Amino acid sequence: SSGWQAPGPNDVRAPCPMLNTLANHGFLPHDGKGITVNKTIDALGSALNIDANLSTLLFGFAATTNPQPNATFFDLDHLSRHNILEHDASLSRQDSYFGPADVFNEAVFNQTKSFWTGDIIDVQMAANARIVRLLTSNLTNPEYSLSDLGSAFSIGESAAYIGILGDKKSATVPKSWVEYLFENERLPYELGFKRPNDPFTTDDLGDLSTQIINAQHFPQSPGKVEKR
Ligand code: HEM
Ligand SMILES: *[C@@H]1O[C@H](CO)[C@@H](O)[C@H](O)[C@H]1NC(C)=O
Ligand SMILES: *[C@@H]1O[C@H](CO)[C@@H](O)[C@H](O)[C@H]1NC(C)=O
Ligand SMILES: [Mg+2]
Repeated sequence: SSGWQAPGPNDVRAPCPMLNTLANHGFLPHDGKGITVNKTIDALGSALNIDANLSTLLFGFAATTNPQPNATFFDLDHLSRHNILEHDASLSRQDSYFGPADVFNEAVFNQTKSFWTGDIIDVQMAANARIVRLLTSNLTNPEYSLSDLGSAFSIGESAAYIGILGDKKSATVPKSWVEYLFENERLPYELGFKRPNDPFTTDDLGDLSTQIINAQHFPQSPGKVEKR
């Protein structure tokens, strides 16, 4: 069990699979509480080689979720608060309207898996999966909404599971690694994952975000499908 411990009764968790994974490995506080900018830089750096500028940028948004105004920390359960960073049309979570939006949800992940159509997820598969969730949530959730910020996140999130868990150059990621991260909230070291030697930058996230958009082929955009 050396290196990873399931959360326990007093630990808090996020709607984010990576942050939950890093807390479980202890890159972050295992109780998912008291996460500061320096602890975010150090954990994302140590585990994943996220550069400081990106770590700092994500910290910024994370802080806005702490009920206390102008907070210097956040707990993982702050991220679950609906319509700040938590958005509808997640890949692994249900819309808050149906039930809790923070934990893994087999039904919703089943939909997303079905749009990952080979052993290797590429930008096209990633982009398709997100599209179907946006539309499926628009046509089933009467309170379906997605802020400019939420759209930006939703795109960023699909960009992240490729760029950060996979190879950003080729902009591909084995399906097995993504399924494992989502279903175990544990880095898939044993399936081949290795901390990349080259840092993952704000710019790397933007480039993949743009590749996700450019692989959306609507004849007519049905609502917020490209907003950043
Ligand atoms: C401080 C850093 C981070 C913050 C504050 C953060 C925050 C969030 C939040 C609030 C969500 C939930 C949105 C929703 O689906 O309703 C989320 C989802 C997600 N995050 Fe993160 N995250 C961080 C880092 C990362 C990293 C490093 C990765 C990937 C390697 C990542 C991958 C994802 C993915 C794939 C989702 C989508 C889950 C889903 O749609 O079911 N995040 N993150
Ligand atoms: C998800 O898919 C599996 C097939 O892998 C099925 O057994 C399970 O019941 C599905 N869950 C839902 C709620 O559709
Ligand atoms: C949901 O559906 C309608 C299309 O009927 C569209 O006007 C609206 O912009 C969509 N909402 C979002 C947030 O994408
Ligand atoms: Mg959600």
